Amino acid sequence: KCPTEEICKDFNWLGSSVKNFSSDNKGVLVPPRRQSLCLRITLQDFRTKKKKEGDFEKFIYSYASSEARKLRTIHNNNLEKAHQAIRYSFADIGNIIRGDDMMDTPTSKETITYLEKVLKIYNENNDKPKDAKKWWTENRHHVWEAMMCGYQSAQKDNQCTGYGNIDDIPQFLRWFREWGTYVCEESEKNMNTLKAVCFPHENEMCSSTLKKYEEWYNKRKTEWTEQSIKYNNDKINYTDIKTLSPSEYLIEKCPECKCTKKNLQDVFEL
Ligand SMILES: [Cl-]
Ligand SMILES: [Cl-]
Repeated sequence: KCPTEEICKDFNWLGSSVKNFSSDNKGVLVPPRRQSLCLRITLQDFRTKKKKEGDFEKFIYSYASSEARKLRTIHNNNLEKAHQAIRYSFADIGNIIRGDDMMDTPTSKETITYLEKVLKIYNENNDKPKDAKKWWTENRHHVWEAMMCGYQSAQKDNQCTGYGNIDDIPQFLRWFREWGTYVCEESEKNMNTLKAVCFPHENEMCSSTLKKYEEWYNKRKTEWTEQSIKYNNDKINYTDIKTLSPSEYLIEKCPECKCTKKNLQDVFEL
């Protein structure tokens, strides 16, 4: 159930631009949604928001709220896809605030330093958080509330949801799943279009369609290859996915995905 009005009144797939993209984060691709995430804290924002207690936090909540409003605007006729994008952005905001977001950008680098300086000036003696990880733990509920408020303002939706444990899932795994939610859907649809055209002049239709299908396949196959590198490199440290292939991970462990052996494994894993 959505936050009250009281609470609410107070508020493509890019291979480059990743920290350590040739090393630890080799193979990581940035979701378009992440590339576009609405959140930026400049020196000037810090300078002015720090003058009133709660204002720096409020500025962050406003960004989270606006990100969610934007996402619902984009996914206006699909509540599920809207809510999942919101969860993903929520989680990324979490990594940004905690200073371990993978994007190589100023906001990803500077947000934590700005936040923690504001926490130092106000929370030196009152037992409130002095570091960003503790802050996230105590305030993520507020962040989500702002997103739910923001989500509601798009089209007066009265249907909110929780975020489960999305912020506790390693960022690269979330981004891979998100890629999964787009591609397995494309894969299902493109298979059906192919079958309907080629196996229901209709010959020029089939060749044309088969051409476009191969192109879609090449693009995703390249992306599939890169992310598999990162997944296979990193799965060792997670006891509960270490024996899974990247196919099996998306098929079995991604409830938002709708990936199957037919639309994923047989298509990209040869
Ligand atoms: Cl197609
Ligand atoms: Cl995990």
